[PDB]
Amino acid sequence: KVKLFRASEPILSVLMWGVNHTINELSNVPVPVMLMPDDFKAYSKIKVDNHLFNKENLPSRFKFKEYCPMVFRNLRERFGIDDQDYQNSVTRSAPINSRFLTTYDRRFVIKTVSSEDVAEMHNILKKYHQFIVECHGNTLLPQFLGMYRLTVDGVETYMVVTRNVFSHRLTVHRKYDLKGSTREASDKEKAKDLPTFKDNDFLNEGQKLHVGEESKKNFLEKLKRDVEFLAQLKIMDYSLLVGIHDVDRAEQEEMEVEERAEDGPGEFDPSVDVYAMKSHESSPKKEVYFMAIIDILTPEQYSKRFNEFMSNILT
Amino acid sequence: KVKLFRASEPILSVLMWGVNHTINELSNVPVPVMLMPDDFKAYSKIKVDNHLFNKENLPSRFKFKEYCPMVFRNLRERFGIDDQDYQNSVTRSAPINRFLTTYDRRFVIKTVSSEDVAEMHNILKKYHQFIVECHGNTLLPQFLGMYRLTVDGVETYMVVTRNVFSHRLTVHRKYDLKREASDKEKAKDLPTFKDNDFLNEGQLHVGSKKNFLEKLKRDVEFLAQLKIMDYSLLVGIHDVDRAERFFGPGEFDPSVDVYAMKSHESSPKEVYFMAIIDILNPEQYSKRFNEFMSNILT
Ligand SMILES: Nc1ncnc2c1ncn2[C@@H]1O[C@H](COP(=O)(O)O)[C@@H](O)[C@H]1O
Ligand SMILES: Nc1ncnc2c1ncn2[C@@H]1O[C@H](COP(=O)(O)O)[C@@H](O)[C@H]1O
Ligand SMILES: Nc1ncnc2c1ncn2[C@@H]1O[C@H](COP(=O)(O)O)[C@@H](O)[C@H]1O
Ligand SMILES: Nc1ncnc2c1ncn2[C@@H]1O[C@H](COP(=O)(O)O)[C@@H](O)[C@H]1O
Repeated sequence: KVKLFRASEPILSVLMWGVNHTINELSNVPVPVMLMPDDFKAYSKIKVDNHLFNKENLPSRFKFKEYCPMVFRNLRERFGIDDQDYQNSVTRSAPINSRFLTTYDRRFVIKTVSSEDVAEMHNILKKYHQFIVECHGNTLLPQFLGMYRLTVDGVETYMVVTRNVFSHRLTVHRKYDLKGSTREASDKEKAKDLPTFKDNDFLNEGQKLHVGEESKKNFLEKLKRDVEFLAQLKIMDYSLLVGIHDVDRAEQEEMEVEERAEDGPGEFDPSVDVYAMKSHESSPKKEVYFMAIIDILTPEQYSKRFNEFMSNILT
Repeated sequence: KVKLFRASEPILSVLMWGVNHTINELSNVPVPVMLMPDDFKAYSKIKVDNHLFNKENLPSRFKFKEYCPMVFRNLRERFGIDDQDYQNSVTRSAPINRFLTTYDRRFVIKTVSSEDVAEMHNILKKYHQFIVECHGNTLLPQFLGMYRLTVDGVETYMVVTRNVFSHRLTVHRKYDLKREASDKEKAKDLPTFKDNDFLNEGQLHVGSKKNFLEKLKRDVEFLAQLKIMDYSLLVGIHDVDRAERFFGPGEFDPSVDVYAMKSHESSPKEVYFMAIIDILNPEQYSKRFNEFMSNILT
């Protein structure tokens, strides 16, 4: 039961403490019939000073601000995310891989963003929300689950929590960040195991994703609505994040995994792995793809242009 | 299980919120092998500043400070009180009627002065050590928590203790024993009498007297050593017959009504309640006080 908030950095402990704290408090707040205008400019703030108390993991002094908590709570709900699950993903064990964090179970991504990013979120929040209502949470856009400001040692850090584009389980074997705007991977980037490849990289290696006509139609219809939505808001330079999971390769990796220790396959819950699609039955390699738009905080031409590219990615 | 923190006054909402918050926080803190000197100088402070959020019952801005939370949690344990139950008593419904009790009447919430808080810190280490040594068996006020609430820039200090009276059995007559009751006072639904009124009335029959006295004395010698005085014995009397699926006549849970004592078999049917209160020449005071109390037990 006991939550220790142990983490590699004090800022991670405070993140865990603050999500824990704000979600518990929200559980004592009725769920409204509708959101009101003020909810979009609301915040909670708490300042803690623990003297000679409760300091094994947390600093004695820190501050945690949550922006528009009623709105993000409604967003979680619309994205089919339970508040206790959310809280648990963040608090049961420390977020990992640091900033760009993942929750320990890899369900949620925690991004460190600028103050300008936080301002943009407020600017677009009402229209983002409404767009979410009318598409019933069916969208390739980033799914914003929470937005926070942490203060540790008098230093402010801003974070936005989103849903992971990738499968919280299935391994990603190759990834691209695509724009479609007149961009390749460095020798240094490629230096790392999972290099992030780009447009000219995707096109160069004759890459194509066969997903099947119904999946292709649904994907392109989301993409269309999404990119036109971002166009109207005047947003530029976002990308499509593409992950590729090789089913056979992962199966072998698992076998090797087990052998080293002792010394389904290509299946996912469309409910949890929300951007995942299977490769076309008549596809060379058995694969699973993860595709979603990212970085829509940091027009018309970019949308159409970025739309055409992504469209010619599928078959 | 939505805990709104609805109360008659904002200060009580904050109290409910604060007890809820600090108890919940403490459930994430390991119970230590012992208390250390630092724990008697410790505190938790939280300052809340909500804008356009969650201000249906709570003010948007307030502060809550808990003194020596490790010590008072150890006290709660040594007093046989589970933290969740304590938390539930304060928090499930608003405290009722500054002299409050929780809605279930188990705990009394006392508003005290800054100097009271100073004095509690002054005696806390010895009070604790004494509670250890007497194995929690004492007639002294049981100090369960101590808080400072800041609301509208105004600081309010509070101590939570166990109610001396039963949380159920109605009290039919009470005495403050160390002097009589004033005219206006004698004219109350339940006025408080004093030594003279007790002597004049000719009023307590019990097995237990020996053990109550063995308790009384130990405690009072402790209070003398602290050079404390002016404390009193708060006595309550439940007349069973007057009060007469359910709980029956004179029925009580001794683990909950810790000071309750039933009347002797050969007695004119009563449940009494007795404990020392208000402890925040003292040699003389103690022995006098201790002498007067022995004469009430037959
Ligand atoms: N209600 C709001 N509407 C628009 N921008 C905001 C709002 N609250 C904060 N910001 C911006 O978000 C950034 C961080 O704000 P602060 O929370 O005061 O650290 C700054 O660029 C602020 O101007
Ligand atoms: N929602 C997300 N899910 C998974 N990975 C992400 C997500 N957002 C960003 N990334 C990854 O983080 C890297 C850095 O993102 P950024 O720092 O925004 O460029 C990207 O190249 C992706 O690999
Ligand atoms: N069933 C298999 N399918 C594909 N590659 C395999 C298979 N079994 C072994 N390998 C590969 O052959 C090499 C030797 O693996 P091992 O038999 O585990 O020592 C490694 O590169 C493995 O990935
Ligand atoms: N622990 C207690 N349990 C029940 N009533 C109490 C307790 N302490 C004080 N009182 C009553 O609270 C009222 C005022 O307290 P005070 O003026 O502080 O002595 C008096 O009626 C006391 O009899």
